[PDB]
Amino acid sequence: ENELGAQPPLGFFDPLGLVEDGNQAKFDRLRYVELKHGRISMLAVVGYLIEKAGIRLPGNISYDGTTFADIPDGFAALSKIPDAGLFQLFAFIGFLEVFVMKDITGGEFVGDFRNGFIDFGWDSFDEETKLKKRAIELNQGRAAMMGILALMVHEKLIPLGYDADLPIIGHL
Amino acid sequence: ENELGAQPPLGFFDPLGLVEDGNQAKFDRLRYVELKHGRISMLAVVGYLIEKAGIRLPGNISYDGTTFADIPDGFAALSKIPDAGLFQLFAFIGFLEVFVMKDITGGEFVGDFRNGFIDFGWDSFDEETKLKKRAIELNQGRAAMMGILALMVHEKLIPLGYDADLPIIGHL
Amino acid sequence: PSADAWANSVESKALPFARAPATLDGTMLGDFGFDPLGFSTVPVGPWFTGIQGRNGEIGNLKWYREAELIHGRIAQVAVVGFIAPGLFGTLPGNEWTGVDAYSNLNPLEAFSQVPGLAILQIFLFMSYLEIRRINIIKEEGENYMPGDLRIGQGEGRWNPFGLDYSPEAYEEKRLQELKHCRLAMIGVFGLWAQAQASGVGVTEQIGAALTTPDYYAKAGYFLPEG
Amino acid sequence: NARFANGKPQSIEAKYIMRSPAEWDRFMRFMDRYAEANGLGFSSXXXXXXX
Amino acid sequence: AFEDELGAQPPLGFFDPLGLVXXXXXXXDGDQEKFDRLRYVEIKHGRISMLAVVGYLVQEAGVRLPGTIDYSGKTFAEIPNGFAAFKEIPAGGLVQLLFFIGVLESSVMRDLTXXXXXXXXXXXXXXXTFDEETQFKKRAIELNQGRAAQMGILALMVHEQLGVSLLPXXXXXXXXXX
Amino acid sequence: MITALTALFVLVSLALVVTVPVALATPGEWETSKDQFNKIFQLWVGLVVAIATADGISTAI
Amino acid sequence: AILGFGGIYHSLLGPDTLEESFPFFGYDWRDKNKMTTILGIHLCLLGLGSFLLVIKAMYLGGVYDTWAPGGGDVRYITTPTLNPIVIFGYVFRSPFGGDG
Ligand code: KC2
Ligand code: KC2
Repeated sequence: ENELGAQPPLGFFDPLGLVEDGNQAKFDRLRYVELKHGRISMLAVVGYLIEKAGIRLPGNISYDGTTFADIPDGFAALSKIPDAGLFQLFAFIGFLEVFVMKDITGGEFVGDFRNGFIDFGWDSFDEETKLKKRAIELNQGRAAMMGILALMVHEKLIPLGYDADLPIIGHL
Repeated sequence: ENELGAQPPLGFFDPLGLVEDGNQAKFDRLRYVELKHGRISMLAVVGYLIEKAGIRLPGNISYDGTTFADIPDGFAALSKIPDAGLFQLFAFIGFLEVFVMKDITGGEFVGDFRNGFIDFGWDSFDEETKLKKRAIELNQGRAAMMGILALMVHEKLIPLGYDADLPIIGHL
Repeated sequence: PSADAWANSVESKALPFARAPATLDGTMLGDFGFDPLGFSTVPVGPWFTGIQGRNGEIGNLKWYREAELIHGRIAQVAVVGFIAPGLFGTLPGNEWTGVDAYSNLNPLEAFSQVPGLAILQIFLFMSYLEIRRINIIKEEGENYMPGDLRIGQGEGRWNPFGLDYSPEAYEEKRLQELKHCRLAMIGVFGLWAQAQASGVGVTEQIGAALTTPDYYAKAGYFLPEG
Repeated sequence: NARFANGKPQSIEAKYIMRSPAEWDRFMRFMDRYAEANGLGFSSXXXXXXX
Repeated sequence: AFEDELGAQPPLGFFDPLGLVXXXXXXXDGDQEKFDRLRYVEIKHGRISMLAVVGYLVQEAGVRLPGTIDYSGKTFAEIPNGFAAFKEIPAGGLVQLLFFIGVLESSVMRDLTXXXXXXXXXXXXXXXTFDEETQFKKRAIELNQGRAAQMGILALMVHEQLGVSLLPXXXXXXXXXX
Repeated sequence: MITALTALFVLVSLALVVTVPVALATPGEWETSKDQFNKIFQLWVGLVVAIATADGISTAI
Repeated sequence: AILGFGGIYHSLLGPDTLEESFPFFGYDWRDKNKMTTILGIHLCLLGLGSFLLVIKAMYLGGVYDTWAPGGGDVRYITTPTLNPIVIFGYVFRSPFGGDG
């Protein structure tokens, strides 16, 4: 429901007035939007940090003769995957998204029944598995959502981030 | 809370009588003074052993051509960090100390609300959660606080603790 | 919907096209109604005084005012710290090893050159005037005045001088302090950006744009008196 | 000089201590009537008839 | 009128030999057989076809933005005038086209709505709107303009993959004598 | 096609230069005939737009 | 014709005095505040008009130069001179011979 999310040092923080309805129904949907951009941007920054560390796989990615080292770091990488690879992301992720295993039905308290193993679950600590850990993942997303808007704009004006760090880090 | 840190062999041990007076406050003060000294000393000897065993990171720490391998073990290390590194320690560790993550008020019965997941167990084990684990962490600090007085005053004579284990181990 | 305070909207004297979200309210001296996005509707309590105190109030600012006061006061000392090493002497360095680490006029690079024992002793003093502020936040409690290192004229705060200033002139000074606090923060951002955009200090920029640069300046006066 | 392209044309510091002191010393006489007296807008067609 | 009974106009008028608006004949009760969907889904294919046909004329006429489309070495002239023009583009370019299409699609211009958006055809944000009598005509004009482009762009799809580009289809034999 | 569109554009603007200030300086015939001049003003700019496309297309043909 | 129409508008069909129903556009000629506000509006538009040339020379298509190197040509003014002693040394120069 409500009573989750932001927290010290903000608490309920809707300062421009986008949700001040007094209606849970609009606030419900924008929460699960934030969970989803939470979950995606988190695996994209750690995807970015592991791609930028030079952590690659060995071998060719196809019979194009593109190694995993050939695919450049940064924004170009997803763009110059071969097209038939990008269909197979779509075929698998799209099944994984809209109906199987993750079902995002309608934005519904996506609970997905993947609750850790022992850890961090009901009939144990009250404070933790919800009202804290459910709050951190969202705020983890809040860090990583801002991490990509950075990262894209860091890549937009300069080359890639490892080529942003050997030369200048100061502003334009 | 009061009965803590006074398990055998020494029991309650105020030899000189500085908690001979009364109040919760100067026992509150000196406890979390003792705990934070505990927490800092414990990572500093584990920080010592992982430095002195030759576990480093390849690559320069700055533009200088100062690698992590070029930074020697011991007390030349923290001093020969470049200054802008130390001012970024004081920024982050600073924000982490006072402000982000780790609240420091007067020693507030420092709870910090995190710890693990199924682990903190009140409602499960009233003598495991506190009074044993909360007692050992104090004492592991009490070892490690006596480890860094050790760590300095050993290294004050020429071989350090990788160097002190190739030559002489005997006293002056 | 706790930030619904954009429902009633007091005039933003700052922005005559926009509005102010009614928590500004004209109580505090610095208020002229500037809140183009928010942070006024929500306050935050002092988290460093309590995990209990991490949560905040609904109308009491007190802390955005301090962060406006502390950043503004440091910035006022900072703008002199950029400008005054260029106008005056630059402290001959012969006490410890290392000669003329001070002599650099660029304040970003003179930061790195000057020995780590020197800025540490600045950091220790700039520490010591602030654990003092921790105690003054604890002792004053919820009676807290957002400035107040116990320096002022009343109470026996410290009061060295002939600080005889009347409560009307006292309201002027807090306003004059605050207006320079808001002005110096943009100044330090100016000085920090000009020291990056050119590797020189201020007196090597403003004292360079008043020169008739050598390739434009005329040769001289070679006319004879006969 | 003579097309040295000077600012308010001038080739010595000695005439800078002629421009400023002769403006100022016939300025301080003007101040001696109009010092310590401000404000008092009038909103008329060129009255400004205060003394 | 909002969207109902629009676009039925002579010499034909109303069209159901099939049964798909008769609501009981064919493909019925399977899935998403709401007529107001199909009412809309005609219009958007019409709108995309109208920009497809008109935009294709401006492409084939040689009207080109001057410069380079990327900094990996494609100028605007190097994109062919024809069907493989969406091929010869950087793929990261085609990411960006589809993305801003999707931004319109998730938020800005309708793509949840079963009717049309707010735009109200004139120029700009002023949006000179039609009032009563003329509007019943011109909303159904947009439908008939939509359908003619839907037949027109696919006609074209059949043309040059089986033939040659519109510049050689207008520089060689085309159907009649002329 | 450009020459015919600007020929109509001059002949509309003759009626505009004449009949508008005769209807502006009339105290009665503005509020009544404003929807007759709105139709022609909107038509007039909508002819400027349709003649700017014509030069725009038929230069870079 | 846009500017011609609105000039014929406010000279024939308009409020004869603006300060009845438009206080933002009305004035007294003696309101020293309001007459400076109309200055300060118009100074900004002359200011934005002057950068509009600076956008034209630096960025949008450049500006013709006869001192252009190797022949007179349209070129981009990449590095103008913003030293005020150079710039205001034109204004405080003499108006006579060769100063100019
Ligand atoms: C969503 C993650 C994902 C899943 C679940 C998945 C499943 C399977 C299965 C099912 C069990 C088979 C049998 C299979 C086989 C091939 N995959 Mg693989 N695959 C995944 C992802 C990608 C990407 C991202 C690429 C890729 C490719 C190839 C090529 C060689 C093609 C060639 O050389 O022509 C072959 C043969 C690359 C490519 O398509 O190159 C054009 C390329 O980018 N795949 N793949
Ligand atoms: C407390 C752990 C810690 C955190 C959380 C943290 C976060 C960030 C963040 C963004 C949030 C950025 C953007 C950032 C950037 C840089 N850090 Mg880093 N940083 C960490 C600490 C240290 C230390 C000890 C050093 C250091 C350095 C650099 C240099 C290179 C400067 C150069 O070589 O020019 C750059 C650019 C070294 C250094 O300052 O060299 C003079 C150096 O010793 N950092 N750092």
